[PDB]
Amino acid sequence: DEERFFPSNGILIFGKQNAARDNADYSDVMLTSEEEIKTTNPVATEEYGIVADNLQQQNTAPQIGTVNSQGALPGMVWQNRDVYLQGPIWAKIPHTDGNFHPSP
Amino acid sequence: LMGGFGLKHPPPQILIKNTPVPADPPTTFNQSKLNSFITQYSTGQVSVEIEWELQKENSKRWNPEIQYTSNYYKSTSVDFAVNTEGVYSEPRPIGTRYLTRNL
Amino acid sequence: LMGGFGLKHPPPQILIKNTPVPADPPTTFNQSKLNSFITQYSTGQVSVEIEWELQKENSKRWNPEIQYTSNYYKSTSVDFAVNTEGVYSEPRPIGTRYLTRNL
Repeated sequence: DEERFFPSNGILIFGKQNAARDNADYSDVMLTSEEEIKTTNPVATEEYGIVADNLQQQNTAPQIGTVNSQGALPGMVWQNRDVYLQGPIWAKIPHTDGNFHPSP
Repeated sequence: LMGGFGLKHPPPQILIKNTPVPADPPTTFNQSKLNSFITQYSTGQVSVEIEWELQKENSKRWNPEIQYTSNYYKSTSVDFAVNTEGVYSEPRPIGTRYLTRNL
Repeated sequence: LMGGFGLKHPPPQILIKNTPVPADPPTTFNQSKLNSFITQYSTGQVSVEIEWELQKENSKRWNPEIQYTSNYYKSTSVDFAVNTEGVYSEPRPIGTRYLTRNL
């Protein structure tokens, strides 16, 4: 129910025909939506979850921390960003010793 | 993490030991284990041959690349050589990454 | 003496020339040689392939040798590259003698 929200720099954006190169007006661009993956992926503008923060004892109340940056975790399963009729097709994987989930 | 190749089955551990040589035992039986041994040590040579596979460079880079090189000007002694005392010494650590490749 | 290989029979001289194209001559005969020509020049590509035989190094030297190398730190521009004007330039003369051999 929040189609009006989007990550400041977390989606692809195409311009409508003749949209100015700079400071193009919102009505002159087209924002993409990766809403389809709400099902397995974190929402881009919220925390991943909550972890403990201290060692609760009888004299100490339990505290928690918010996770805004979560790396690979045993058991995770995700989806990749969708592709668009006017979006890129492939990309060269950088020649490096290692990489994680090589999807552009 | 200290660098290198991770092997599930690496070169086996090679264990060596000097076989104990009892010094003359008592003249009448005794259950206790012998603790009196002849003193000795061993010495010999050991060889290790390793075959390494290289992966040649194939760059289309036009300009020169950075190469590891020996210092040009005079010095007290030679780098990676012996002393006047006969002591080999490794002046600096030498890396591996000199040639370049794109991403 | 300027350096190089002395050949009794070196790569032949390759001569090229634009064939003269007379401009319209006089309407009545004249013994004099034509001196009125159409103006023109030619252009094209040229290729040269050379096969060189190498003589690999076989040194038992233990320490590093002097190698030709590119400068390590930052610079206005890249050596043996083009300008901001598009002008290739050769920063220094590069020799041949880097590896060492005994006498």
